[PDB]
Amino acid sequence: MASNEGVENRPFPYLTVDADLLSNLRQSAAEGLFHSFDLLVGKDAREAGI
Amino acid sequence: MDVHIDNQVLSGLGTPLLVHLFVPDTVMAELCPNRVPNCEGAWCQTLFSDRTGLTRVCRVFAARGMLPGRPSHRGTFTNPFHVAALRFYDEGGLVGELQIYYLSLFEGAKRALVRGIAHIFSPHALYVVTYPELSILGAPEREFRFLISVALRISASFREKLAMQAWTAQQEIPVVIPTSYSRIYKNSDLIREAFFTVQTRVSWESCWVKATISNAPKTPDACLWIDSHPLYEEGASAWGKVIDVALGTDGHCVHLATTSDGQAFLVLPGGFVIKGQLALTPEERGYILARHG
Amino acid sequence: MDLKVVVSLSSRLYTDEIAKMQQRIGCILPLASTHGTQNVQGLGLGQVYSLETVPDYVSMYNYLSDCTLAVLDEVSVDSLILTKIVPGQTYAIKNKYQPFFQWHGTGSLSVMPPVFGREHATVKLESNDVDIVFPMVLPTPIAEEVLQKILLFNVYSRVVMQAPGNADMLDVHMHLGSVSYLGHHYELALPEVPGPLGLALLDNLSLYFCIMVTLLPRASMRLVRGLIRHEHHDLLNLFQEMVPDEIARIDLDDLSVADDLSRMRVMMTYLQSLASLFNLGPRLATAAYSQETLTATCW
Amino acid sequence: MDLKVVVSLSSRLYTDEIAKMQQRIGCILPLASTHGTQNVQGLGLGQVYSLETVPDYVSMYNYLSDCTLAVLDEVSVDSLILTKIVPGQTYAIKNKYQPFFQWHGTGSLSVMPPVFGREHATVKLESNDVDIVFPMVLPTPIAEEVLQKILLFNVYSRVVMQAPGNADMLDVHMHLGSVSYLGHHYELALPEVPGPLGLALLDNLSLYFCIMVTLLPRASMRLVRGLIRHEHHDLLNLFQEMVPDEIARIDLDDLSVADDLSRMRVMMTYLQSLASLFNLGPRLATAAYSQETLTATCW
Amino acid sequence: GWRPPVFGDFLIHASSFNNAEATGTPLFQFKQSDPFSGVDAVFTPLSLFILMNGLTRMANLLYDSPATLADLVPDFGRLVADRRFHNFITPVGPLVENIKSTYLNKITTVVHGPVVSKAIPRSTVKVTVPQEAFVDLDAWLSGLQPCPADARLYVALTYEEAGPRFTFFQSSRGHCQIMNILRIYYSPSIMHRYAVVQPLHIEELTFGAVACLGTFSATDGWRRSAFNYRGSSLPVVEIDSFYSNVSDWEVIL
Repeated sequence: MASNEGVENRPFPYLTVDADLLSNLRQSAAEGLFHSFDLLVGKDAREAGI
Repeated sequence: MDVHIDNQVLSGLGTPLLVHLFVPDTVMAELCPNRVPNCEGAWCQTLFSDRTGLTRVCRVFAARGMLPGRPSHRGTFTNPFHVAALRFYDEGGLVGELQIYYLSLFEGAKRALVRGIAHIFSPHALYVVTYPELSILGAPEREFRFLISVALRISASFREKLAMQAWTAQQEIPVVIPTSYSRIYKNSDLIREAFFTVQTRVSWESCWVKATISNAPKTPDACLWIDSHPLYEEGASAWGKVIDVALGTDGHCVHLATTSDGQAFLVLPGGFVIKGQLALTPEERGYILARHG
Repeated sequence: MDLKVVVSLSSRLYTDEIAKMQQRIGCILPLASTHGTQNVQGLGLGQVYSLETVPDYVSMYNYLSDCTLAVLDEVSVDSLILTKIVPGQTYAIKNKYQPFFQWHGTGSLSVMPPVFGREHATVKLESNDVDIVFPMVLPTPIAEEVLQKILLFNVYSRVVMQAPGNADMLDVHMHLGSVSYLGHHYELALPEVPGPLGLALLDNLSLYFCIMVTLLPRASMRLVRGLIRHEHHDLLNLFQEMVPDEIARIDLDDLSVADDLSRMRVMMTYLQSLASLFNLGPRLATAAYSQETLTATCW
Repeated sequence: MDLKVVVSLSSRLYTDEIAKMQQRIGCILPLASTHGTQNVQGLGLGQVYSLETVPDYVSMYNYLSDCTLAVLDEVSVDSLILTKIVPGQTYAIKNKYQPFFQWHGTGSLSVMPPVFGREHATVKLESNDVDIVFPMVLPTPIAEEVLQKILLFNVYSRVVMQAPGNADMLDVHMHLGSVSYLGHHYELALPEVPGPLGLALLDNLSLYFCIMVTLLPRASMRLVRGLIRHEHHDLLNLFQEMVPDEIARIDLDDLSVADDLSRMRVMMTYLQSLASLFNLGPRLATAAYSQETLTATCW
Repeated sequence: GWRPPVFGDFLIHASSFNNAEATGTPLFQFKQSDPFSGVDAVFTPLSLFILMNGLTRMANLLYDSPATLADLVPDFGRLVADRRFHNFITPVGPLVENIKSTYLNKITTVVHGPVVSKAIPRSTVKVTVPQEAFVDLDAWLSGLQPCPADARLYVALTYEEAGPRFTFFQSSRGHCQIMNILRIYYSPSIMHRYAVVQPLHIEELTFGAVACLGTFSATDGWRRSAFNYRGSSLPVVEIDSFYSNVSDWEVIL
């Protein structure tokens, strides 16, 4: 689908989850398995302005 | 004057001989109604009778000129017995065909080098420049008689269709009659005048002529080409109107509508419509294809 | 060293407009003057391209060359926040355009008026009664292709005039009309009349073409005349065993080193000039590209 | 800021290779990757210009225009230490190319691929089984004239292979062998043979120039006749007399109607791809040159 | 704020360069054939008006006799025949330092970068050219045209029937149309050159060559200073904040 639909980049205080989610994340991102996904590159991988 | 050497370096090296002609605005008053636009796109062509037929189409640019030292030539600058024709347009709705003839030119080219000549088709005086580098009666008539023959056939075809329909009428266009007169069923007065004017109207730019010349199958099948000349000769008649009706509503209009397939419709005031058929031999298609396209 | 301009909107725009304008974030648009605070009319390209007027593309190239270009950074309900282009600084860039061409690494980019589609690149602001008109940025080869197409159309729409329809059905709409790309074909908007501006460019082209035709060497014409009949090639596939008789009429004199050396020398001096008569657009060198992000690093 | 990057070699270099690199320290290289550290095959121009396959010149041009240029700074037993070139920074050059070519102050450096022999231009690395090929740098009018003379030589050699009688090779050699710039006399040997097969560096520029030069007058007469109006620039009319008469005599009706669009379009593509070539690719200026130290302060 | 400009050093013989010249005039360099380590043979535009033939009175008051200059460019009459003299006039930039010596003379200019002096922490300077033989090509053809960021000074050198003459042009629009507007400007002088074109062969057809000197800070304009030499009364346009970026000679016709 489109990149940013429900993606809110506000700096929520996220929870730390022990499980691993990166198993075949690139290919699943390529096909479109889960909708409303954004890729954030490293230079824009920061806490947003409030 | 620059147009002559422009032609001699670009078109005079494509066409052998040229005669350089200057037209006064009074001669221009013949073609164009109520307008004085500059004459760049004007297409001169030749047309020669009784041997064979051909046209060669070229622009010589025209500009108004003060350069004659003689005050009288103030104005625009652009086998004898035959025709030349200038087709003049602008961005707006104005198309004119002017006819220059010979034996004004070969006599006129005799010595600002200038000489006055006369028009035969539309009589006025024209002026011919000569640069230092430099069977009668049937000949004009043909473009008349040819087209008028078509009119006769078209008129006869109307009669045949009336002979189909027991010689009365039928109304094909929703136009309310102006009133329910008792003194209206002498409309024999109207239809006679159709055969008055249709036979006395002949011009190269008739509606059916443009109907003969079709660029596409589909869009001319979807399009109608109309002309309305007024009854009995009051004023200037209009030809070549496009329909991309109100004509039946208003009086003084014997409307004539032609499709590209040659089908015609004579519309009277009151919305009465008579269908007419066209007959064109391949000679006639060759002529109209030559001049018009 | 600080590039930042805020544009103050006169009256607040609706949510429907703010949604699509925030969708348009990160795209190039031209600005009129170098001031901190700008009026909204100079911000849009629509001043040079009104709806009512005849479309004139080369004059829009003239307009877009003068107007210092900016990148939309933040869309707010009363404010359009832009950074600008110093020629010697590096800044990120994003591509999200409807006639869509995927960009290549180390392929230079050019800026053009929106030839392709009137509604597709532009958004009107009826709350403030203007239109913001996004320009078209393309990779350079297809940009030069579209430029050649528009110039040849400005010629041939004059040439056809009226009389042959067989010219009209193919010439006006086949090469000049469609821009092909890999697995794609996109239309062009064609002016109903070929209007002004392009014709002065054609004048300068005609000046250079006459001066170049004065100085032509013969030995290259000999190479062509020999190879088109004696052999066959893919470059020569335009030319069958038939030769234009033009080259036979120019081909009567012998060959000589001293004349062709000087002829080639002057043609070298004149082909340097054609790069500036051809280019007409700002160049952006691409140093990095992100296909997943549609966000390149131009220069 | 700190932009010096190192390529790491797979195997140990031999001593002959070490001294050969010490001969050619301060010279320019093509750098395939923007990030410096990656395998040795990138820094070579051998992928485009190889001993194995016959190279067409425009491939090397398109490759050099895209890829960045780098200057060697240090050679060590397992490492090559390079400096990237970015505009806005000053650097040092030594002219360790082989064919000595005098560098004046405030001259225009141009980077063009070598037309000389391969053994003269490159170094082979037997240790890592690769080839590094150095792009030539020569002054701008001299490089113009080099292209002139090799192109005219290709035309004359192909004609004399077509027809032996028309072209005298001694008249070719006496003129094209000598290159004079500012009282300095350099004798440059031409390509050795054209052959029946595709020849060493040229025959692609030559055929492009040839199709261009044959299409030029046929296109030009059509354009000049198409252009005529009121608002056209007046000098065009003054140059209408300037054309030779037989070029003016050509009728447009002979070449067919859509073929006008074909010949014009092909001619325009060849013009636009051809013109930027003669600006001679990447360019730089040098502030001061030292002859006895052989050191150029460039930027 | 930018990187300090790349200076160039030059040793000219003092008889072909006046000490009196103001700090900031642009200088042009000529290439000698066999020796060029000794005398650089740099020209100033006022010297170029003498080597090409009330500016004339000042150009004769500063420079007296010309045959030294005629010795420096011996083939000037052969170069104007072939249109090769523009291939030798290279642009160098405005003047900064003039260290005085009897036989030699030490000229230090600015090849590239923002114009400045070097002794103190970089005191700036300005670049001056006289208002005659100077044509603003923005007031020449004059909705509202947009106000650009930056303005360019071009140089043209034109071989008219009375020999070659140089001109400096100040515009701000673009490089791709300054060529066309410069053809529109030199249209009538071109109309006066093709009297005796037809006997002369192909090499003469070139009318002039255009380079782009640099980009000065626009949206300001210029001023009108003068020369303070003894008899001078010579008006001179001066411009600040200049950034030199000499270009190649692009041909016009």
